[PDB]
Amino acid sequence: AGRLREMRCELSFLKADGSACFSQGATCIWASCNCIHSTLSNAINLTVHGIQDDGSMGAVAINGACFALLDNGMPFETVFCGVLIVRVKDELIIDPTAKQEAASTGRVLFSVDGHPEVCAMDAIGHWDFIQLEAAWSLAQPSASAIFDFYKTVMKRKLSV
Amino acid sequence: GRLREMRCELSFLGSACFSQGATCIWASCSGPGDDISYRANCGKFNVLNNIIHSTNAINLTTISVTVHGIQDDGSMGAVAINGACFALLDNGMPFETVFCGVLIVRVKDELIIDPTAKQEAASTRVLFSVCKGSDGHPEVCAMDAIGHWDFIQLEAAWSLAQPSASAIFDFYKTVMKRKLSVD
Repeated sequence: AGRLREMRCELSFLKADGSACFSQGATCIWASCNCIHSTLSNAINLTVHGIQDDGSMGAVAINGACFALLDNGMPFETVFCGVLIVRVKDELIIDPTAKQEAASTGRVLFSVDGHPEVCAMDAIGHWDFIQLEAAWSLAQPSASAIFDFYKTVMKRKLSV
Repeated sequence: GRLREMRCELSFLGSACFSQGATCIWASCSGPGDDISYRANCGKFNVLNNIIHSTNAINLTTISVTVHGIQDDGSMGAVAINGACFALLDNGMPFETVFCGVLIVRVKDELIIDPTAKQEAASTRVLFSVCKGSDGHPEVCAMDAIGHWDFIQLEAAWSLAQPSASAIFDFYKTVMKRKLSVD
């Protein structure tokens, strides 16, 4: 099976409360609070930019939304990943790149009780259900990995 | 539960305005072309994603698709796309890349397909969107599952979304045959 895109993220240095820069996976974008059902998860309660794209449509444009507010008085109970997995040809590659257009179908990005499992998702392509299940597993595990980074990025900012 | 009455005219002015029994929309479009977001209103991220259900073959582009529905008896997604298929049917993009789609939702145990204002509310929500294609089949083109299902509550969702879908397709034929005679 494929794997996670390499992850990294610088934090704010601006003068809003929600702030950061999700510079990860060759697709470094910054957010704060073109180069929502996904964005909302758990209230209470209840604004992002992409500097460059060569990979994850949502994974980056979604994770970047969490950091900012996680580092913003808002608790960590409401965390979300949320990985995207593009099913290509046979088997499954994890995360995208320029190897994304050949996604065929492809394009299942679960916007993933904040311990393991799913909260939401989306599928796009002329494909059966036998496949989506292969994404019920392996996907959220990689998802677990990023929640750990989460903690770790937010393991340096609280104590610097 | 299941599908419902269907009110679809083309005399609105190309113009169409679908209406699944309790729900209803009033759409529009363009051929050549050269807040609460979209799809739609009642009485910073993405692009109101559902527009992807709209997008062998393209055009078939500077194409408009002003759609609205004051009679939003829940099921806004399904109707907002069902009628979005007739709007340009006046322009007459032949049976090929038309579409539905049905938004069956999960309620406690077992299933109810085409909900209500009250039913669709206390739901705890898939939105099967799909286009026939090569042969009779629908060939699922999209879904927007939310909550907790996976296979068990989806393997039996592709099912209903099938018969009640091949059925609705026919109504499109029933509407084409309508004015393919009167004019």
